[PDB]
Amino acid sequence: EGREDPQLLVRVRGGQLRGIRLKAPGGPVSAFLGIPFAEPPVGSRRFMPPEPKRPWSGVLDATTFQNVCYQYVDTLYPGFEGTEMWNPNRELSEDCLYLNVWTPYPRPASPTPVLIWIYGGGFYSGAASLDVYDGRFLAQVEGAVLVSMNYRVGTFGFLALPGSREAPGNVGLLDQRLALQWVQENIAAFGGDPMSVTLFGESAGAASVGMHILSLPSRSLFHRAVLQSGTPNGPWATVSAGEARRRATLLARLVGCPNDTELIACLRTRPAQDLVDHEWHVLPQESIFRFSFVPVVDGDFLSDTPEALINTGDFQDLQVLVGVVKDEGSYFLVYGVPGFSKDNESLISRAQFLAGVRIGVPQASDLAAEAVVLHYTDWLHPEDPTHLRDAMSAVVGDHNVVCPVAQLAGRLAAQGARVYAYIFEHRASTLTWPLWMGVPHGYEIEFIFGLPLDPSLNYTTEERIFAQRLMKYWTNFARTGDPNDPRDSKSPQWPPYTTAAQQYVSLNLKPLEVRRGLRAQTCAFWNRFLPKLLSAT
Amino acid sequence: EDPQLLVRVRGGQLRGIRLKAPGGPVSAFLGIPFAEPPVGSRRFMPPEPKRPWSGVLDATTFQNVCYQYVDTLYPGFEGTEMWNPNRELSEDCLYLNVWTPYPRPASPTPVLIWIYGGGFYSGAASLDVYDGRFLAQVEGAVLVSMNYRVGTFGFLALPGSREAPGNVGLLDQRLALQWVQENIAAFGGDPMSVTLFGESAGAASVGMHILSLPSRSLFHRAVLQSGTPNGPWATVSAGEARRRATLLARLVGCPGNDTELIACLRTRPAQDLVDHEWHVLPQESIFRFSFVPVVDGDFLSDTPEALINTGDFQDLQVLVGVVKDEGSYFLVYGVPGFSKDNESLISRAQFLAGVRIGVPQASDLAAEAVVLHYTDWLHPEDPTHLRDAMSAVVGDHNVVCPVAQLAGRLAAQGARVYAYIFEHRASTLTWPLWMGVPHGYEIEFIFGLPLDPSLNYTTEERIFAQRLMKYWTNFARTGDPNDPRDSKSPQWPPYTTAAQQYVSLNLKPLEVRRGLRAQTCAFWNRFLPKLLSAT
Ligand SMILES: COCCOCCOCCOCCOCCOCCOCCO
Ligand SMILES: CCN(/C=C/CNC(=O)c1ccc(C)c([N+](=O)O)c1)CC
Ligand SMILES: CCN(/C=C/CNC(=O)c1ccc(C)c([N+](=O)O)c1)CC
Ligand SMILES: *[C@@H]1O[C@H](CO)[C@@H](O)[C@H](O)[C@H]1NC(C)=O
Ligand SMILES: *[C@@H]1O[C@H](CO)[C@@H](O)[C@H](O)[C@H]1NC(C)=O
Ligand SMILES: *[C@@H]1O[C@H](CO)[C@@H](O)[C@H](O)[C@H]1NC(C)=O
Ligand SMILES: *[C@@H]1O[C@H](CO)[C@@H](O)[C@H](O)[C@H]1NC(C)=O
Repeated sequence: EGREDPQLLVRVRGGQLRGIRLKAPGGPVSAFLGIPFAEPPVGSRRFMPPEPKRPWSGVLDATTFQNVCYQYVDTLYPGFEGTEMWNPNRELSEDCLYLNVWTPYPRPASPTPVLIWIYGGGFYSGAASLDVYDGRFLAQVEGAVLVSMNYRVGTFGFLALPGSREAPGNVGLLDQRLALQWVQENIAAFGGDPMSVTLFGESAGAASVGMHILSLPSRSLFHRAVLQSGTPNGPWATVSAGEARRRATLLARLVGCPNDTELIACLRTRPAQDLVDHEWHVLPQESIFRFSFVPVVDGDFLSDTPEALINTGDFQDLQVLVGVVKDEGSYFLVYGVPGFSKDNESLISRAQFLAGVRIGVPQASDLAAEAVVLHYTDWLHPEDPTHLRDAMSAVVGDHNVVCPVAQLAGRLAAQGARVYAYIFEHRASTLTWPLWMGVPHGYEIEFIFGLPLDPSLNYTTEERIFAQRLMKYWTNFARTGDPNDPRDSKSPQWPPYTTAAQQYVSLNLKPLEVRRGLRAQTCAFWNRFLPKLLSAT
Repeated sequence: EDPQLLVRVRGGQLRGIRLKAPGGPVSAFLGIPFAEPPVGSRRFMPPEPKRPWSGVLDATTFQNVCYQYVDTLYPGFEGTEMWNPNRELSEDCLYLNVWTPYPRPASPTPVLIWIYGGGFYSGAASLDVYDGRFLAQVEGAVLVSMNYRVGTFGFLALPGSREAPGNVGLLDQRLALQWVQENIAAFGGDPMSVTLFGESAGAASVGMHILSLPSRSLFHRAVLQSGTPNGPWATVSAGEARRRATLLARLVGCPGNDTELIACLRTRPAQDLVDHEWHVLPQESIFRFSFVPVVDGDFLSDTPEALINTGDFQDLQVLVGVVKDEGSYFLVYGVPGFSKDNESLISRAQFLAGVRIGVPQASDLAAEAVVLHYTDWLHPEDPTHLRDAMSAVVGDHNVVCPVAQLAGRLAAQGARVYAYIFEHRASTLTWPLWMGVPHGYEIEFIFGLPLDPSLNYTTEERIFAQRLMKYWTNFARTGDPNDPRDSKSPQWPPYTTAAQQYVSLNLKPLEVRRGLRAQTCAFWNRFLPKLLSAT
């Protein structure tokens, strides 16, 4: 060294790092990108829990994002911004267990609360290096230390032969836990406070945050949690051990690997792409919002089902922020329900609605399906194509996100937790999906991370002010367990969600509005009635 | 002797009586026999036409009430006593009443025929709230009402037997309808314009005449207030009617083929049968009645649901409707926690228990479905919400949703259908405020009782009653309740399956609404029948 920026050089447990000085709209931030936190889970380590990264020699260059975990790449609308913004933006590789750190420049004086991001992507996709997860704005404007990790997805992260030693399952969650242990040991070297760590994540990343809440070994690694449009409970975030075994065994057959040791050994000789090319083909029914390889209820990482664990756990110590976007379901309709396209209005027939309910609720018996169709039909206009389109969206969003979130918020609150709930209702002026899709799944993230502050990106001025308000809420929650500004009592206040009052806030361009009941009538259908109907039929 | 009060019908001569209505006199012919008294060997048998008589028969007073249970829940309280028999009880009760204008109509006049309710176990055409003088005087109508047998006497059935074939109380109604055909022209009535109207069990009876071909040639239009032939209480299967009759016979000590069983029942004094009438229901329930019309394959060739689903109604005009709180009345008669004397704020546990009583045929899963649909999950334990939800369950299950189903099926199969909800609560009502507008408390307005200054109704209620009398009689005259001379825009539109328009009847002008509890009635009419079948 000697000629380098002395404020970009840092030592962690594994050796010396060189970061890079990035420009944010209000000034510089420090980024340390591509820090390895595990041994590369390659070859004999495929499907195995991660091992801590062995120390390296010299100064590791941490100025660029590392490889994205090998994954399926979405090809539905090739070249369309609305899909490509989620696709891998670095080389696909099984050598992908790296994390990223953004801090103020120069690094902070006092120990600073840490935010750890866990990306979504249905547990089959995602990367911490995507533009919408850019930590520079929270670091610069709010002074936060922000960490994001890559974790294995798809078969590499979640293929399980439950009870085997060579594929115990949930190793993608163990990747996340190892990054959390890395933060505990090393974040102080960046000025981060290991005693104030807040997890946040969206969709499967939110479900992941919920699983760390529910898994004893993770609970000593963080203090507060944010779950955006996802829950560990609900119909897609976990599978039984029997179902995971069935899916792993079918996938093996499809790639030519007909005793668990021999089966897994043959799988480890298969090229990564061959596994990806058959991943989607093991689902038990025609479905949407269902993913082949997800966390497994193993009796280990998850000692029981999430529903059992949230129904009986002690959460006196927990502060959580949870919420949903306005149109959770619309995104999923164009990836499978006949009649839906991003390129037309998707006005569907009653027949297409019934067929779509079977795909969106693939576990429903005929009676359960008919119950869904009866609840969601508008009986003054039972065949109006616009209502049917919007009802199909609401079926998929309610069943997979809103009512699982309502259930989690209600159970956590009844069990001692401080819960804050929101609905996010603003549609980005820059959104490229059609207007009928409303505010789709995932389109609050760019506002939480403060992308509207980047002048290049063509957001409106009000969207810039809105983004800053949101970053305030999130970082205030990280700092204190309370999204409200300890000062500004003039601005309306965000009350806790309670079982008795069920209050939550609207997040849009106008000041906070408090509302009661998270789709309370409809979610009683999903959360109380439907399980008893399915058990009887 | 007043010649306006002397009439010759086919059976002989009648003397009526001149009555005072607020606007002038009316002619009343009360207590006209239309059948041989159904006594002794004729108990449980179809009625027979009245034999001719000599001289002038005195038709100046109401005749006996058909033998029936007398309600004793709140003795001496007007709200219950107003429905109790106001003449002596007798099985010799097959008489009818005719109100005409004074002087007798110069041209043939549309006829309204009232069929009273009372759950098929009670009722009488002599009740003060069925007083026909106001409709006759103000609207110039000819009004007819008949007594028909109720309880075991009208509906005890050993299906297939010769001595108790079932439905004889409905045959009583039909005989009176044919009497109107043969005789009403002598009073100035027009036998070619006959409108039936009735409430609760009487509306269900009107519906059953719609669905039985021999009655169709006896009337032209129909009004069904707060009751339907379809739905859970108005009929029983042949198998269940046989079970109840056999059980009642067991209870009164009658040991055996149908002939001997019915013979021993015929020896029992009337009160012996009434004493056990209420003891044969298969479950603890409300809004269920032991002896009601039976699907015999004769009067009712199939179930009302099958018949309204397949019938052709292209030349039928129907007016149907409900009151705002169909269910509240029934809660104080069985549901623990409910009383006319306190606000009946109930717990959640009492709500669950009430749903089993109010939907006595529901499985556990179906009862859970009802509870979860009617709970307000924003206030799941609020006593006021739970009370009002209990009322709504009973009213929707038994009246509102069956009415919506009938209106939609009739409209879809060519019928002209007009629909209403009645939302004015009488200023004179004696039931508590939490019961709202209870089952049966639109009748006094249709019949025009507010026009009597002595009953202390408000001036707005007099105006409102006149408006309703005009809807009903305009519908009787034309099949359309809209005034053919009122040219303002508060028009009552026909109910259709597409737009589902109905109107609210209250002190303010007609307002048009769409959808008669469409979402909730879809649960009752579409989902729950599939659920009870499956599990
Ligand atoms: C406007 O009132 C609607 C009150 O809905 C309560 C919803 O609770 C869920 C309880 O589950 C009941 C089971 O349902 C089966 C479906 O039947 C049709 C529902 O019919 C319309 C619902 O909108
Ligand atoms: C927000 C909606 N997303 C698209 C949803 C539809 N595609 C899938 O569900 C899917 C796709 C591919 C695989 C391998 C898979 N699997 O194995 O689970 C599941 C955005 C990219
Ligand atoms: C509008 C409600 N009415 C009262 C409802 C409760 N009583 C009954 O239902 C009842 C009462 C008696 C008998 C024989 C019977 N049966 O066997 O059919 C049913 C008016 C007072
Ligand atoms: C929209 O487009 C898709 C495919 O292009 C098609 O299947 C669907 O029927 C279309 N919908 C409408 C309403 O045109
Ligand atoms: C923003 O708008 C300008 C047009 O003035 C355009 O040239 C530029 O490419 C846009 N940038 C983005 C990110 O949309
Ligand atoms: C109303 O009174 C009845 C009898 O007096 C009683 O059984 C019932 O519990 C009371 N209801 C309430 C809500 O107190
Ligand atoms: C009407 O009110 C008066 C009291 O001013 C009373 O004397 C009379 O009996 C009341 N009539 C009825 C029918 O209640």
